[PDB]
Amino acid sequence: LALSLTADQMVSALLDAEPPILYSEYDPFSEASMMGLLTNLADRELVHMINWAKRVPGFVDLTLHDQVHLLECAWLEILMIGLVWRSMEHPGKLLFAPNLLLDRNQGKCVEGMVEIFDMLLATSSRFRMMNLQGEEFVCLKSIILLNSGVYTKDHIHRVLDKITDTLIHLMAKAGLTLQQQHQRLAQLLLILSHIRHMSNKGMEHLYSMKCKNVVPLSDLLLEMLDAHR
Amino acid sequence: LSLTADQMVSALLDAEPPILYSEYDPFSEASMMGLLTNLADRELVHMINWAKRVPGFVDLTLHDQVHLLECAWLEILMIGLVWRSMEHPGKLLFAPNLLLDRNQGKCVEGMVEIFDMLLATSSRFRMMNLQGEEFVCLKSIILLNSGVYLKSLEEKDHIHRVLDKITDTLIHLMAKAGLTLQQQHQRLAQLLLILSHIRHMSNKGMEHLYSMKCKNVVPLSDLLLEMLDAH
Amino acid sequence: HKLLHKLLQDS
Amino acid sequence: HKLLHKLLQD
Ligand SMILES: C[C@]12CC[C@@H]3c4ccc(O)cc4CC[C@H]3[C@@H]1CC[C@@H]2O
Ligand SMILES: C[C@]12CC[C@@H]3c4ccc(O)cc4CC[C@H]3[C@@H]1CC[C@@H]2O
Repeated sequence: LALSLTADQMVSALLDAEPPILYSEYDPFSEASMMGLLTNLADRELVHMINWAKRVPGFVDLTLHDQVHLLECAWLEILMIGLVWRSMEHPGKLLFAPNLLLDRNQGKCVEGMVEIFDMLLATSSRFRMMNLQGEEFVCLKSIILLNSGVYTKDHIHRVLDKITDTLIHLMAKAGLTLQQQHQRLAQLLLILSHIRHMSNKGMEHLYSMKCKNVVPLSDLLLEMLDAHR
Repeated sequence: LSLTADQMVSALLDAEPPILYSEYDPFSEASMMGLLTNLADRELVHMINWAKRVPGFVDLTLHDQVHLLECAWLEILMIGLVWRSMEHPGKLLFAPNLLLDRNQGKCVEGMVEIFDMLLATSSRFRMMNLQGEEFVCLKSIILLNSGVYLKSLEEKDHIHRVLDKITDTLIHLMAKAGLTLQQQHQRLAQLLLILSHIRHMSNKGMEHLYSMKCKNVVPLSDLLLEMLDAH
Repeated sequence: HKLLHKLLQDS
Repeated sequence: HKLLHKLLQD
């Protein structure tokens, strides 16, 4: 399906595959209670992410083991790019959930966390200045799903070409010049390098939390974490 | 900035660091890491030189320049390696006298997975048929991009401006090669998405290297140590 | 196979 | 500063 869709039809399919914004179990902070809240939430979103991924055109065509490999590789990038998108209207703050809007000061409650907070806030700031659109956001999110572990295949790259066609088409439709289109595409795609960075840091931190026995992790969360070894 | 697309490629081509050598002399973990880190230390000195010649870079403050380099150093080393390795499938050309396949990665704990990744990236280059012109653009994009995320604003702008110029340059190269507009924007993306994987490989090597320092497997230069320490 | 594998195929 | 700062400056 993915390869023969018009760019408008690809946008729509991605838009109606979107998982909902969930809520936190919220309600003082401690390092244990904050990691608890964030991992409870992460685990619940992961179940929706599994269902969202199964509604991404092109993802549905892959083998089960390729699907798994890619979800494992990209799961935290994906949580992170959602978090950032959510946090656009809330500068200086991170909207993990509508009832869990955290600032920099609150990130300090957990050891090693504030550095990742700052990166996420910078990413969210970058999207705000670029005036990122939702249609661009869902394109980006699906690029991550298909791209991040694609080197860890021809079909995957063709679907990626399709999503590139789709981003451009949106930019063109919004009145941008050819030069502005390819520049903005580059800008968007270069941010994924930073999102990959933020993921590998987040992955190390979570692993440090498990090792220090800060928080108990569900099996799902422990499997995703374990795929990064 | 006031250079043509062709002058941009010229400038970057003329600033390329040399391909360095290792020693000519059944690897231990110590011997290979000694050789690999000695080479990286020697490549870094040249890399600092090369960065000053990436258009728009020296117009940044020293603090920023330092930051970007600390951020990117391993990524730059890696893409360079991957580019040297392109015509040598199954192998990594660290130096013309140090061609290592994946098995030899097993000589150091945790290394062969990094080898596999690097080998996967060189394949991708070979499938795409990456051109030298394209490569030096990507290397320069890595330098400016990796560490960028009130006057601070004015500096960021400048970097994004230079980045925009390299994107135009990449597109110009594809346009000249005769690629349709669709193929141009597809290739640009394929090129840029690889940068994500290089970030990943870099983060892994950084951690691998820090472990090696911790083990005292190998002596590291003050420079290589401070770049490691920067992360 | 992991818990993930089922979750993904049945979901 | 750092070693890198001087190498870049010089
Ligand atoms: C993985 C962490 C817990 C879960 C966090 C989360 C939880 C939910 C979510 O939507 C996004 C993120 C991004 C940051 C993640 C954190 C970074 C470090 C921490 O261990
Ligand atoms: C940094 C490491 C040693 C130096 C290696 C190197 C050394 C020189 C070079 O041009 C590229 C690379 C890439 C991989 C690097 C290695 C990855 C892990 C190892 O710690």
